Amino acid sequence: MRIVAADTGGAVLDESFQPVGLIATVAVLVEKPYKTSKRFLVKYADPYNYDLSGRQAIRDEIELAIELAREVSPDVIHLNSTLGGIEVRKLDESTIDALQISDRGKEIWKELSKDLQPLAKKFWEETGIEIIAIGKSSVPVRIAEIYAGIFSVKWALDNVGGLLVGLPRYMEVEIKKDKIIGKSLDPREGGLYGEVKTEVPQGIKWELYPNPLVRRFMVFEITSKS
Amino acid sequence: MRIVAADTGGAVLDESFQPVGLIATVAVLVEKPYKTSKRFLVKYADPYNYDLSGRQAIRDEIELAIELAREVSPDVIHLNSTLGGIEVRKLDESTIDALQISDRGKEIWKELSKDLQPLAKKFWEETGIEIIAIGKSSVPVRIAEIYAGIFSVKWALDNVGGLLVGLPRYMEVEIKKDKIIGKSLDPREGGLYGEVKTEVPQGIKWELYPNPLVRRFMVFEITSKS
Amino acid sequence: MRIVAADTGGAVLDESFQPVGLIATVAVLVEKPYKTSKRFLVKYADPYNYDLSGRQAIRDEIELAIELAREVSPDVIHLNSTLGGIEVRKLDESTIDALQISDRGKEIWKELSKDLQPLAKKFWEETGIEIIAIGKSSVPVRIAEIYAGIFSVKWALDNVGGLLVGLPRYMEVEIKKDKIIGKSLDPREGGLYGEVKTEVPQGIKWELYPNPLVRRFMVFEITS
DNA sequence: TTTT
DNA sequence: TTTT
DNA sequence: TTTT
Repeated sequence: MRIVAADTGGAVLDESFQPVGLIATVAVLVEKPYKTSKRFLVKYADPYNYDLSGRQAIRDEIELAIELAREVSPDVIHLNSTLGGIEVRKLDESTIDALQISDRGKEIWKELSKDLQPLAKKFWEETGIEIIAIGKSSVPVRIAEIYAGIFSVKWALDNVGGLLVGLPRYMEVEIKKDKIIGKSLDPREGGLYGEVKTEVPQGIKWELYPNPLVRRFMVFEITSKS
Repeated sequence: MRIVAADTGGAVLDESFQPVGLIATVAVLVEKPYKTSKRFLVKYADPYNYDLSGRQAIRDEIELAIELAREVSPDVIHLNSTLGGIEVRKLDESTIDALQISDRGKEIWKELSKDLQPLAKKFWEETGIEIIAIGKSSVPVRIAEIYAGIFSVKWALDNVGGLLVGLPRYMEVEIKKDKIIGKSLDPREGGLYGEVKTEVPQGIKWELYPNPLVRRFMVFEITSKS
Repeated sequence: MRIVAADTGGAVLDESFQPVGLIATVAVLVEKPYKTSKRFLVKYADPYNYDLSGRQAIRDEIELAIELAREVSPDVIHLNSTLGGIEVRKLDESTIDALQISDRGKEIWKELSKDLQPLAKKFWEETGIEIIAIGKSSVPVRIAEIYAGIFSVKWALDNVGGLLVGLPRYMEVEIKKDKIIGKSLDPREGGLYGEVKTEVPQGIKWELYPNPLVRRFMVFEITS
C-alpha cells in the first residue's frame, strides 16, 4: 500500500508559551514498512499573520497532498481529520450530520465541504484515488506530523535573536551537521521518524525541553550567542 | 494474589490490512511480580471461518479461563470486558442497565448473560471463585493479550506463500531459534512480556512493522523466499 | 517561567491491592527546563485515617502550594484539577455551570468554592499570583505527582513490619544509598524526574512491580 | 462490550 | 474538526 | 473533580 498524507504542525510560541501561529504544512509519501517518508513537500505559513481560528490549515493540506499525489500516484490520500474514514468526495450536509462528531465539528465541515468536496470529487474522477478523513488512526498522517515538526525547526533555524518552537505532540528533534532528524517519543507507535537536509546556521544555540503548560508537547528553543 | 485471565487476539489481515478473522484464545495464570505467565493454555480459531461480529471470542475466553482455573485454583478470574469489575454470576438485565457503558455494550451483554451468567454461577458454586469483567484495568488480561499475539505468530509460522498477522495493541514479537518472545511496547505497563517454545520453519522471511491504518498496532508479515 | 504546583499521591494498599488512604501531599517549584524540581515541601497524611472521598487532598494542596509560593514568589500556581485553567478566585456557581465538566464535578466544586475561592482572591490581592485549575495539562503538576510518589516511598521507608504502597500513575522509584529517585515511565512526557535525600534503613528488602488490578500503576512493596 |  |  |  502506498499512501500520501498531509498535516500542518509546529507553532511559534511567545515567552509565556502561548502559540502565535502555525509554521509548516507537509505532504508525505509513505510506503512499507510505514515508519518514515523519503518523498515529501513543504509549504511554510507566516506564523505572525496566521489565523488560528482558523482553518486555512486543512485547505493547504488537501492541496499539497493532491500536488504530491499527482506525482507519485498513491493508492489513497489520508487527510488529518478524524471523521471515521469517510471519503471527502462524499461529504454533503446529509453525510456530515450522520457523522459521530460534535455539533461544532459538523457545522464547520459543512462550511469546509463547499470547497473541499468538489476538489476531492474532481481528483477522484481523474484518478480513482480517494481522499479520506481518517486522522488519528493513520500512521502516514502521524509521519506527516513529525515532518511538520522537523520543517518547523528548519524554518526556525532559517529565520532566527531568539525563537520558541512548539513541536507537534510527543516528538523530539535532533540536530546534525547537515540534517534534522525527528522521532516520535511514543514507542507504542513502532519507531516513526523523519529526516530533512538543511544547513545549520552558526552563532546560535538550541535546547529541547517540555512545554510546561502543555504536557507531552516539547519546545525547541533557539537562542543567539550574541 | 494468583489470577487466571483470558483474551482473544491476533488477526489474519488481507493485503489492504483489513481483518479477516481472529486467531488465538489464551488463558494464563499470573502471579507476583505480575509481569508474565509461566502456565497457560491456547485455543486456535479458524480465522478464515470466523465471525468478527460473532462474539465467540468472549465465550471461548471464559471456557478456557475456567478450564485453567480448575487446574491451578486461582483467587479470581479476570475476563477481558471493561464493565467495572462486576462479577459475571451477578450479570442480569437489572445490573447491566446500571453499568456505565454504551447502549450497544448493554445490549451485547444482555444476550451474552444468557449463557455466561449460569456458567459463572455454577463455577462459583463449585469453587467460590468469582469471574469479574475487569477488562482494560487488568494486568493479567494484558498478559493474556500479549500471549495471544505470540500464539498468533506461532500459528502463522506453522500455517504459512505469505501471511499478514495483525497483532494486539502495541506489542512486538521477537523470533528466536526455538521460541517466540512477546513484549508490550508501552513502558508505562512496567515491562509485561511472554515467551512460547516453538520450531521456526525454514524457507521463510518475516518483518514486523506498523499497521498504516491502525496507529499503535503492529503487523507481523511472513513471506516465502519462494 | 517560574511555577509552583502541588499534588497528593501514593496510597497504602491492603493485601488485595485495595487502597486504604493517601500518603503524601507535595508542593514543588518548577523552573526551566521544566523536568524536575529542586525546591519543594511535603505534608504527610494519615493513610489509616483517610477519607478518599473527603477531598482533603485538594484543600491540602492549595494550602501547601500557597505556603511554598509565599517563600519562592512564583509567577503562577498550578492546581491539580482539570478545569481548563480557570482562576480559582474567579470560581463561583455561575462560572462553574459554564465549565465543560461532569455534573458530579460541578457539584463537588460548588462545595469547594465556598472555602477555596475566597482564599485565592485573598492570595491574589496580597501577591498578584493566580491560582489556576489546570490539572492534567500541567508539567509542574506531574512533577509534583512524581514527588508525591517519591515521598510516599520515603514514608514507607520511615514506617516499615511490611507495607504495600501504590504509586501514582506510571512512575518508578529507585533506592540509592542516601536518596530516592523517581521517574516517569512515559517517555512522551520528555523525561520528568525527581530526587529526594533520605537515610535508608538497614535490614529491609523492597520490590517494585505492576499493580495487577490497575494497569500502568506500580506497587512499591517493602518488608522487614 | 470486543476486534485490527 | 484542528492547533501548542 | 481526585485516588490506587
